[PDB]
Amino acid sequence: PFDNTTYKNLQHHDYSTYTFLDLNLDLSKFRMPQPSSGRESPRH
Amino acid sequence: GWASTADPLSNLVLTFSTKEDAIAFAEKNGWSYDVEERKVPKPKSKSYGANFSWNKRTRVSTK
Repeated sequence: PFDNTTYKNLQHHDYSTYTFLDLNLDLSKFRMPQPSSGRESPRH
Repeated sequence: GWASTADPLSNLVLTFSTKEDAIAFAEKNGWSYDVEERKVPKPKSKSYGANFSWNKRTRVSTK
């Protein structure tokens, strides 16, 4: 069918304090290896 | 308690445009003289981008 009288963004009421951080923690396993500058800091 | 002096030439500073003219004026009045060379500042190399280098040590820690 087609629905046009309901708001579908009802999940955002159920977000806790650490949802962004734990989402990043779960998503970190799918990322490419980061490039290297040759030194661990510019102050080195 | 003032600064009492006995040297008449303590407030005698002369201005010359070039070095050789001052040398001629020094030899003309019979004064034993010494010359210090003109310390020109060396031409530095400045770059605004080097503060945000990708790997160099010249990054700015804060701005």
